[PDB]
Amino acid sequence: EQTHRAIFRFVPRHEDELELEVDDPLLVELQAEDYWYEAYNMRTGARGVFPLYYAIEVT
Amino acid sequence: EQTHRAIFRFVPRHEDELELEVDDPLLVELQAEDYWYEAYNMRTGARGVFPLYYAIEVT
Repeated sequence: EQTHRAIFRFVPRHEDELELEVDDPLLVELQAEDYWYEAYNMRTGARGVFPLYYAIEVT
Repeated sequence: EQTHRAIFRFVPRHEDELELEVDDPLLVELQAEDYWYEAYNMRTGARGVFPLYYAIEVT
């Protein structure tokens, strides 16, 4: 189920990054490593990393 | 003359990235490209890109 939500537009520049649109639903299985999250984007079905401060926890 | 200030810690994972600490003063000369800024970090003297929402504009 959805763990996080994207809060800022993120356009990948690098080959391991996950594209985000504001309010995109995210599934984060693991703890952040060195201020990056690894996520499955539930709108786009893509997987990848994004910066720690671009998503919040959902309740 | 400083144009922006970092408000969140940004730990590079990629070779072209700029390391930010909270409060670093930044010189942004160029237009953002796909919501990344290119900057000179006035604390460290380092250059590179970081995601646009990690900094505020200073007047």
